[PDB]
Amino acid sequence: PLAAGAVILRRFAFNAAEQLIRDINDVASQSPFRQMVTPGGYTMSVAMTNCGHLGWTTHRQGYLYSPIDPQTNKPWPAMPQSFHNLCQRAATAAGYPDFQPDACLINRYAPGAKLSLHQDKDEPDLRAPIVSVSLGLPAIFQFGGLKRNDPLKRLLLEHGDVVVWGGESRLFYHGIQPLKAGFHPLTIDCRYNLTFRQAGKK
Ligand SMILES: O=C(O)CNC(=O)c1nc(Nc2ccc([N+](=O)O)cc2)ccc1O
Ligand SMILES: [Mn+2]
Repeated sequence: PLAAGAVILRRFAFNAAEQLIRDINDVASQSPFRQMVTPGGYTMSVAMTNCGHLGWTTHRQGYLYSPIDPQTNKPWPAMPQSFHNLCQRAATAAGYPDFQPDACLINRYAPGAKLSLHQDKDEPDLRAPIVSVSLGLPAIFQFGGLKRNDPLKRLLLEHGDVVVWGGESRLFYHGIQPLKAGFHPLTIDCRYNLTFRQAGKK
């Protein structure tokens, strides 16, 4: 496999994409996209929001999941039906039928935006996968291994592609390289990536 434990489902969300994007716009009308500030003081080039009971955010110079959007002081918007259903279909196809995400981080990449190499280790049970849905412009996803200096591999993620990051791949260092500018008929000029997470304690 390209990444042990990962299940790549190319175009899995292609048919759902128009509805997914409508729902991104609805979520963002309530909890707007914002460029968060990292613990080191840098404003991220990616802009994010969340839906579900919990949302991933900066708070007090750390990362955590919160039931309240610090920008609005209101709950994050509820998980849209289209999100819930797509995630469950993908996770079930990939062999995680009990995956029940309570958070969905919505990440908007403008041209030039990137995500530096990192791990997602803020979740309480790292045996639960993360389901990652790409929409719009294509991006190069890089990933290594469990160690920061493991050799990097790269793959293009295109509109509609879903990856279920389970098993070992759940813990790999990964990132997204600077987004090339272009046109997409449904997102116009950007990429969105949805990452579904089980963030609450059992
Ligand atoms: O776009 C894709 O294809 C994949 N997207 C992600 O892997 C993704 N991951 C996030 N995770 C973070 C965890 C820690 C962190 N840090 O410590 O600085 C920065 C980020 C946050 C948003 C994401 O869209
Ligand atoms: Mn990540």
